[PDB]
Amino acid sequence: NTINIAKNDFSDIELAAIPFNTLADHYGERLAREQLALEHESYEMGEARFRKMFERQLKAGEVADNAAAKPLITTLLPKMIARINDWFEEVKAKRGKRPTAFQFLQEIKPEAVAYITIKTTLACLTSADNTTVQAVASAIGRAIEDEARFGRIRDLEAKHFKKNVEEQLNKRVGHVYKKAFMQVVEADMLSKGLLGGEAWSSWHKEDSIHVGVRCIEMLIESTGMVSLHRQSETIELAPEYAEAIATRAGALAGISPMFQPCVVPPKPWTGITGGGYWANGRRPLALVRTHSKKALMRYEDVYMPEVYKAINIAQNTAWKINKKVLAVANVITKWKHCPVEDIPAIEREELPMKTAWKRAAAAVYRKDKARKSRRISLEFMLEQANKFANHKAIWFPYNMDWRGRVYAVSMFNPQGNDMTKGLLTLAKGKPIGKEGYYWLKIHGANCAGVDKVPFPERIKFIEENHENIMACAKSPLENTWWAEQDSPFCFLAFCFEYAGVQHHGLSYNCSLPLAFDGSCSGIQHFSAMLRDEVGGRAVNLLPSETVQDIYGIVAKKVNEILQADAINGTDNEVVTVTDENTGEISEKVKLGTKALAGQWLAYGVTRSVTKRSVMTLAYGSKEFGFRQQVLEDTIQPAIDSGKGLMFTQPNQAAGYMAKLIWESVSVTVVAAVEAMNWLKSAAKLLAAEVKDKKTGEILRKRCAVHWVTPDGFPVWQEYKKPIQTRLNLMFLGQFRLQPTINTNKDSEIDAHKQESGIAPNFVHSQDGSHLRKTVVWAHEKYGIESFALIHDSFGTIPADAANLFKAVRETMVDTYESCDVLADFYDQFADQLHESQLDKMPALPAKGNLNLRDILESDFAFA
DNA sequence: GCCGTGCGCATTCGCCGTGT
DNA sequence: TTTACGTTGCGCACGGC
RNA sequence: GACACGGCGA
Repeated sequence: NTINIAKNDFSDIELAAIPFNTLADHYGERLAREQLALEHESYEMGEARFRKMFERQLKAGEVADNAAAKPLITTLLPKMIARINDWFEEVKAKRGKRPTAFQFLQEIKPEAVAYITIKTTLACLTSADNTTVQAVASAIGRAIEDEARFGRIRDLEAKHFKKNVEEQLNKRVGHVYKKAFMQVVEADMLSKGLLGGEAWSSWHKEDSIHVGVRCIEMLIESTGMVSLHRQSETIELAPEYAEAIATRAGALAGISPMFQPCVVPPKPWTGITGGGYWANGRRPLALVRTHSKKALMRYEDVYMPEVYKAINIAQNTAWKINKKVLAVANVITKWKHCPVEDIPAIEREELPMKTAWKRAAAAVYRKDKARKSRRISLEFMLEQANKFANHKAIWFPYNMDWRGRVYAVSMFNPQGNDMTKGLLTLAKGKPIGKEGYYWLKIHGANCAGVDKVPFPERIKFIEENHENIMACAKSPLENTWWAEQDSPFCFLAFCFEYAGVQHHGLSYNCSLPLAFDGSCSGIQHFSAMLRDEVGGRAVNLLPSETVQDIYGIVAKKVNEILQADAINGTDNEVVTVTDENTGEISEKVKLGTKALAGQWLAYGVTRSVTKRSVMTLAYGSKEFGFRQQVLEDTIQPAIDSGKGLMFTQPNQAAGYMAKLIWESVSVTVVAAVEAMNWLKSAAKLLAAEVKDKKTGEILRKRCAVHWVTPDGFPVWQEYKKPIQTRLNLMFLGQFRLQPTINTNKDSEIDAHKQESGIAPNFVHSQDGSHLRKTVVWAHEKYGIESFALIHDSFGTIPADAANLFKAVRETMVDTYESCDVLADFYDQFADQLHESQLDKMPALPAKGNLNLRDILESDFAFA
């Protein structure tokens, strides 16, 4: 059959008159009404895309995949698996010849059969009308075969799968491709003969229908999901069931709004929910984006006045569309040949259709999927600024993720990519003045990518290009030099402001938002908390006449070691017995440091080889991780570019390099590395399930991790292991299932997830608190009211940048000067469960010699 | 008690969309 | 209804002469 | 507390 969805009544969201007078008088009916029209639209747009997506999935037999099918699919699956099992019993206890189907349904697991039956037939019915029990049965029988055949090369003697065939499967997409690919793997698993040598004996269409038939029957027997329409004959979906998916899908499409900016200041936050938008719609905003309610309730009665003042001041910043920039963006994006790098192609590419051509395809392919993806987004951010082009000002509601970071709620907001940032500017401008001008030029220098050199040099760079800049402002569609800069629209956006000053002088009212970005917040904060004077200089926390480059500092240290090895290290080998590689059974050319240190130097190791690795350090990236980055980022790309033969055995080459980067960075920034290991031990111990080694009883259960940021924001890290069992099918994807063991309730913490998350999560929560403090500081001590916020990037209008430049450094300083985050963290969990004698807990790492006051005179820290 | 096998894991969080 | 190159060790867990 | 594939922000 077909699922009939119906639209929702969003008119309800059109707030009452008493709450409406809250807006009117405040902002006036025109807007007050417009806003509510806007919020109502958000919900309609959301419903629009759900219905669309749905209809798409339906016309592809993927109904079972939709979140509307799930609630029902999960009620049936058990009833089916049970019937299948019961059946297998009757058929056994009954003397004589067993049904022709029994034998085949024995290959795959019962639960697999049940899902493939629910799913496959669930499609056939909603797709076409060939809902004939003979056609459906063949569909089921065919799917059951392929799962059985290509399933063994996974469940049966086949780990080679989770190695040489698992990841390569996730690449191919579509029931069709994955099959044409397994037929392939299958054929070559013979040259080696994994499953021994039992070549899958085809099934023969006859039986492949006795099976499909049995299943249908079992399905009908266990649950009236489908009904056999009396008549060759056909089947159709049970009404109560069809009307069910329609109901879930209806509700689902009303809690999926496509949030937009506000036309009036957003609604102040006074609680954990309800702030931001004014209507009291279906999806009320939550101050915090917690996973699974309950956590959001923890914030219910927490006293954190400063956190509130911040989220409010922040979303109270008025913005407007940048028309001049919108003017060029609208058109230059319709060009066949755009001067701006990687700004989609209105039209799709093509490939040269005549080892060789293999890539001539894989290339254009990848390249297009990615482009079609950027296009969808660009067009939306575009066909949306045009909608707010004329408004006097717009606003964006804010809330935070669970660590405290502040995210704007609307889909189109100031924290997007370059084209989005360029289209937006601040509404409340002010006469630029002598300094706003100074900073404006620096903002412009940074937009051109010239940011790795001192301030006078950045000013010179801009002064030097006066005429280029003047030209781009006069005729952006003609000159286009701005389009070749690192952030073209933001740069262009600065060109129009820079020209304004020329034409009008310093009394000129400017509102362009000048960004002050920190360099590696993670490392800046660890170094700052541990007083690391060496890692702190590397990230500009200390005054210098030169701008420090942590990546350059690391690459440099790599060559220091690259020399010491090229002529003073290991030599080749041919593999021995249980040496360093645990215990392999053969022998190759295990290259030695001197061999490796040779190829790298014979390559030219610069900052770009280390860039990637230092960036992800704060996300827990270690030596193994680097092996992946260097290989993918540096080698492969160079090997494929044909211009790199230093490497013969690249995997060995990367292990070494990855080892070197780890070493040096491990001495460059110790506070970071050190504070990270500490954080991980603490997490490791609280998540541990302590059982007495004697009685085997649990003395202390696994624990979650909690802490409060310096501005009073509490954070609870409690990753949890999957509730239900995850079963993955070869082609028909995965599906959950209730726990086989009743004595498996609770919830269960995920100790591994607690360890790999704590360090980055802790640091992020610190960055956030820093941002929040900075905002409140700036607003109270200096009176600034407009803020562009991107986690570790703070911005204002030129006339206000000197005071933000100040504020951002005074808060970093005041905060770390007023409290020890690590020792504070300890004092939180030490007592409150952790007991027994788990005291293998390392001592807080030692503080260094960094004098935080210096950060005040530091010019390149920004944050 | 203390290792040969054996195996689980590699980078965090927030978001949006899906050629035939 | 045809593109998907690339595969290495270190740790925390059982049982066991 | 969600497949995979692609894109973006820190």
